Amino acid sequence: MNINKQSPIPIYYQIMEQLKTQIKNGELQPDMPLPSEREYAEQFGISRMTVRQALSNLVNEGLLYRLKGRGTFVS
Amino acid sequence: NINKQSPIPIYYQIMEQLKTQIKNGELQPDMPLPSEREYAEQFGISRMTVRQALSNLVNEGLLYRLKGRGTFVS
Amino acid sequence: MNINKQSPIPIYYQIMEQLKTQIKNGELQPDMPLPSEREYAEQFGISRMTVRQALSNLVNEGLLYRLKGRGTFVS
Amino acid sequence: MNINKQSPIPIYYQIMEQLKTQIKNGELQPDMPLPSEREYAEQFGISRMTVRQALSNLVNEGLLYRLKGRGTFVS
DNA sequence: GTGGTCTAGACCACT
DNA sequence: GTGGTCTAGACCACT
Ligand SMILES: [Cl-]
Ligand SMILES: [Cl-]
Repeated sequence: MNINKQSPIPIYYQIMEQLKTQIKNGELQPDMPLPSEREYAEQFGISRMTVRQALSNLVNEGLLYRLKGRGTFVS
Repeated sequence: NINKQSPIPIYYQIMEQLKTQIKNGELQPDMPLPSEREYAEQFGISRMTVRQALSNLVNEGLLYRLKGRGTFVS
Repeated sequence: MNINKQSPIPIYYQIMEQLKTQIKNGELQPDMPLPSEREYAEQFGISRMTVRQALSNLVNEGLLYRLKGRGTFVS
Repeated sequence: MNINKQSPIPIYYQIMEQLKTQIKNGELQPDMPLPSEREYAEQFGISRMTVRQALSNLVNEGLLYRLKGRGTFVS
């Protein structure tokens, strides 16, 4: 994955779309954990809350779920 | 109004306070809420802490936002 | 720092010129943050949009740069 | 600062004692922040909850105070 | 002059 | 060692 920080397109939305592709692809397996929020933040070089905005929307769209204390998973 | 020392998250306390204000007609359909910045100053908390409460109420359909203008009771 | 709201000279331009003065003599030190867009707007009693036009112009002239989520700095 | 995971002495207590030493000889001074709970946990290879037990005890004894979103500080 | 996005971290709750 | 909540602001999009 790669985000473009100088795009008017919000970083969180860029992340959303790329994750959506991997979900519909099987590149991210169902009931298997995504990389942690801190892993994503580190690799994208962005704030964890920016990552979280994306993940929270995908959770709200029913594409992911969270298990507190454990991780974030493909629905 | 809120208790910042409670284990109960601030944003949730705000949610319930607002829910309470919507029922007893202290807040009625289409009237505007104080700005996010007003709330944060009123409570001595961060604006994002206010936003978590308001976004949850928006997502629950109890409030709606007009981009660039304000937040209102549904 | 003063702005004249009844001058035919656009507010954003008045701001640009006073900021250039402060940059030139060092009242705004290089690589140090300016007052927030917020601070300028509230002090002058104007729109943030108007402040941004001034600031964006200076960014385009290479006098200032912006770092998202942190501030506006003198190059 | 060192811990021994194989000692019968609880890790959180080992941490408490060394922090008390560091405070007494001035390595940690009043109103200055400690390393983050994360920093301690990662460097010793332990859970944050273990670090938190040490820190919570020192807060309870009045030697440290915490500010949400900011840090942990010597009282 | 509001809501939207973002920074660069912190401590808290919890199999 | 994760997700959850929070700080204390900033600039960006926009009737
Ligand atoms: Cl602001
Ligand atoms: Cl952390």
